[PDB]
Amino acid sequence: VILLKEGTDSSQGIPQLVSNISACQVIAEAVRTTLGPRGMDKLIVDGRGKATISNDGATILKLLDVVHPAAKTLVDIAKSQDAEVGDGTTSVTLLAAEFLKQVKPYVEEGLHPQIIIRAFRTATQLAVNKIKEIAVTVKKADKVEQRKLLEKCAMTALSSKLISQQKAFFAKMVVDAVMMLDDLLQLKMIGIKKVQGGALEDSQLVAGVAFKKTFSYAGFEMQPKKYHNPKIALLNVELELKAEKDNAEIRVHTVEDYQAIVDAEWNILYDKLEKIHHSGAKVVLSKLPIGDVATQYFADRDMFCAGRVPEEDLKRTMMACGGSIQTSVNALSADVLGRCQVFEETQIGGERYNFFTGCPKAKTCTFILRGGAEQFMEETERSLHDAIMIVRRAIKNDSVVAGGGAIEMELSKYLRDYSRTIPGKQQLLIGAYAKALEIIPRQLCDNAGFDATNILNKLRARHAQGGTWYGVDINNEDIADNFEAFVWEPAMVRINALTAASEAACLIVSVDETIKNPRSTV
Amino acid sequence: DEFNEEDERAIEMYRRRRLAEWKATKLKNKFGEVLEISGKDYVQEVTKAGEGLWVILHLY
Amino acid sequence: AKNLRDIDEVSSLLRTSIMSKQYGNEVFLAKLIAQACVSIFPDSGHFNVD
Amino acid sequence: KIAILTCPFEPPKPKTKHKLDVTSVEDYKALQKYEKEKFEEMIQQIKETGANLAICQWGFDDEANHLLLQNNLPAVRWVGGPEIELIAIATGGRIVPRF
Repeated sequence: VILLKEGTDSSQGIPQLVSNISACQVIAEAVRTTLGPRGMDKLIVDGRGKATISNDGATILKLLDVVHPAAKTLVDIAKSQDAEVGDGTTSVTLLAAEFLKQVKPYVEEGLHPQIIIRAFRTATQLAVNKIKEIAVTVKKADKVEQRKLLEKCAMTALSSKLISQQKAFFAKMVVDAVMMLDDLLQLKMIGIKKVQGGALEDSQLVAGVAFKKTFSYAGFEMQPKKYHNPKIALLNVELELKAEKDNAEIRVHTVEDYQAIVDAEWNILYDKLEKIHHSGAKVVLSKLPIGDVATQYFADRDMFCAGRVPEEDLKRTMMACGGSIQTSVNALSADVLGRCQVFEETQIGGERYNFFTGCPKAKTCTFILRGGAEQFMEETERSLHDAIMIVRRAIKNDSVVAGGGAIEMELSKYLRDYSRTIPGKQQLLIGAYAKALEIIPRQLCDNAGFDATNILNKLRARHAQGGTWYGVDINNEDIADNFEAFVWEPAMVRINALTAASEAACLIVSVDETIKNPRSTV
Repeated sequence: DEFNEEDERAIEMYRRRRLAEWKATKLKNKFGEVLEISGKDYVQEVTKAGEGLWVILHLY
Repeated sequence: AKNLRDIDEVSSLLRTSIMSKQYGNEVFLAKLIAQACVSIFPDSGHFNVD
Repeated sequence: KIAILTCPFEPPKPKTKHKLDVTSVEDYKALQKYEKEKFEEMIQQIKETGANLAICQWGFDDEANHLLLQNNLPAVRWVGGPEIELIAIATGGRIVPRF
């Protein structure tokens, strides 16, 4: 009798881990060129035809699926980094991949997971401490320099992303956009309206809040489309002919009672209207639909009404305008009412967007970006989201590190020169770690088709005993202190990178064998 | 005429599932009289009629 | 086993069960588990793993 | 001279489930009187306010049709929403929701 159920199998020992390392390299090479200012972009197609185009590595890895364990580990680590930082995901996936590649041949001869895991963990610890100790910072606490370096880090983020002609333009845009936000830094108070047509340069920042005008019945277009200081009431109440609680029943006996009841329903409606009108507000917004009678009344009363508004829209309305959400009208007073100095139903690219500005309070913003492709606008919006993430993390800890591969060569040099005191196979394996730590600038150079060997040689010579912060320019194709080129990115990215890299290395090197069920559950 | 032994584990479990089923089915018995709504509201029930509830829209 | 109440004793004892996992770090998990268990144990007459 | 209405010409029914208990032939005659006076008061209201043309968004019944006819007051019905909205815009008048 078969010991286990029929259909299973298992690979073991060196062959299993060799296959795993091979899978790691195969999945790694799929994004070999994305990162870098000169990045070259990829596409995917699904069975629904919703083709998606992106150069941010983590999103790319989600766009792809595997069944291999190691590659699944890689893609989930990419998920973790993206949720953690949102930049350099390409860098972390790549780097772990070449560590595993560099260690591959070591399995064929005498070597055990113990020493390699200990070396990986201790090196990761020491290098994270290095990250903390030599991370650059403003250390100035003045808002001018703070804002300047926020924009510099934003363009650093764009120093490997798609757009490169609007770096400072969009950096200042997003920095201001977040500086009209509170200390909560809520991720729901950032309106996004992708607009067809219009140049990429025409993307803008609404100081107040704008949104889309939802469908409305007849009786519109008599309302005044302009006011110079309206007052806003934020509702969540229905202005439509509705039964009381959907279960009410009416039991009368004569036509007079019938007429009294129907006129009474009308009186309820018109009394709510009277409360609203006499309240003094000039506009009303709500999730709930507005009956045509109310719209005709407000047009007759020169007042604007709108319903069926999505919640997040109303949330932004409260958070910026300064009003308060209402489910009831009976206790409407001044403190509940919002207030702004500008209302207008403007036209932005063949659409009808309701614009509310002139609010002295402003704790939320709604981006209005212009372009000609849903996919390219989506990619730009994704990069905007990435920039939001990077600045939101960095705004807490205003300490960063220079991009352009300078810091990676710094840490590689540190590990190398220190990896001459450590003993034995630990020393050799740590040297392999350090050698694997020398690819990302090389990959940037070869992305642009440059002689990366020569570039790395010269920058290593310059890093050895001739100063630090030397990065690789691509428009100049040379080496110099490109830290003063202000390509600076946060260091918690580096720490998280090392954490995930050590995690992955020790995980996959701990792999020894796997049994595969016949997977009848399909 | 149905009892030989009661294990009180799966059979009380059967009562529990049965009572959940019964409450779920009897919480929906709300109708039984065909009703005459007007054409003015018609847009509001051709569309806002609840999702997951069949509508037999009789015209005559 | 003496008390099952002090923190250092909990570290020293449970670490022994811990070596079966995470060979590269021992004391950290010992601190975590010892603090949590000393906090959670009523220390009088009863316990539940839940 | 036109008035613009968004309601039909018929005794309206409330949004709530309504049950009028009838137990006497007197209530029968009350219902008959109610419907007839409702139609006649609708006509009195509209013809009294001083218009010549009526427009109905959701149509109405032929009884009110002949009431408008023999009153010699032209009328139209069953018009699309934005169509009526632009009609009111152009004429400069107002859409009265109800009588």
